[PDB]
Amino acid sequence: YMRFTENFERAKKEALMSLEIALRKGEVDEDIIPLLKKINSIENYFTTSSCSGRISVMEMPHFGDKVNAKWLGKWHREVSLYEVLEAIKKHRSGQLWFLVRSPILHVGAKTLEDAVKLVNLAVSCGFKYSNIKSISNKKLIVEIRSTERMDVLLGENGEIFVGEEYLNKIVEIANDQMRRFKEKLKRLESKINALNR
Amino acid sequence: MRFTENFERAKKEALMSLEIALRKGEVDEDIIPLLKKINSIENYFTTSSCSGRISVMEMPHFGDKVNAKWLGKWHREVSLYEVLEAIKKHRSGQLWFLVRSPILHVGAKTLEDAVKLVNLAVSCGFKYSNIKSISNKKLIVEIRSTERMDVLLGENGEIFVGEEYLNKIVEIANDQMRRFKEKLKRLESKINAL
Repeated sequence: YMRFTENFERAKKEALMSLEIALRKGEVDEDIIPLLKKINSIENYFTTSSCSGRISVMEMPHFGDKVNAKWLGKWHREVSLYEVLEAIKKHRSGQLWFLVRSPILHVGAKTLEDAVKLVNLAVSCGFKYSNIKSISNKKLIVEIRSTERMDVLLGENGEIFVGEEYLNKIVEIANDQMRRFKEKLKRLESKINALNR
Repeated sequence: MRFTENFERAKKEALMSLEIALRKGEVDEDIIPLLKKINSIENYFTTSSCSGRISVMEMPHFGDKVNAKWLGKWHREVSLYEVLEAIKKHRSGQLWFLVRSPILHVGAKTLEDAVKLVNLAVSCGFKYSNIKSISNKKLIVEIRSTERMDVLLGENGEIFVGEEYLNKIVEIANDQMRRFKEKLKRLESKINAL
């Protein structure tokens, strides 16, 4: 027996209300709202801030409003070439990166047993980077994440090293990854029901 | 419990493998002292690990590990010369320049030891550290950093990147590799008994 188990009841209550506020404010990635509700509908789990896949364009270390990272564009869906080019034109200082980030789910678990089952289920659904992120006397957080990450260096200090055709290939590749996130995210949602009891 | 009761023997099996791997020169001599240091702590033991790597490889498609092939692979800062030489071997498929962070796998006696190592690794700069798995035989902690890079260099024999661009890619890649070696040393020095 352990403290996070003792505190699970209180933790889920807090986490749920926190989620209701987020839903009421339309600040929860739409693609995962059902999935999140299904997970919370299971007795031994609850969700904390999560998010769906996303493509982005950002410069770092930015040189402006005293902020290390500045995002020139953010998309939670497949992107079109000209949208990305428009973001890129805004580049001024630091290194310019085109990123692809996998969807990420944080799930509180009632016991170690619950945590391990969620992890194996997540892995078998294609999310190979799922694991147990942290254990305190308050909660046990499980992290569900996939592997199709991308970190493309496209320029530095205002100078764009690539042209339109090259960037075109990159975009295609990023979309291929996004579509894969969605499918792995569909498999996970269909198998999540069995996890109940 | 299960892994706790089995810890004593699981460490022995691990030390044997580590021992073999060392005489066969399979472990990155980069992190050998760090591995020995971790194993010197009673409640921990190491399993397959790497000190981070820079790679020039070709694959049919991005993320295709089953068919990816190395033209150049290094676990230390590289020179533009080396990278160019690996590039010149490109024939087919897509050519990718990659940077991946170190990955350490460490077994732990109790859940409590795992959390301490996870928290220690995180303060040392390994943000993606976590408990990879808990089973009957062992509890594995994964220490890893967030930094990486993926750059398409060319395809089917045609090279896309110019010299200025390659110049930067290498410079940036070396900055990340330097950070990996620094974080690993930081972690190594933080490994105190209690």
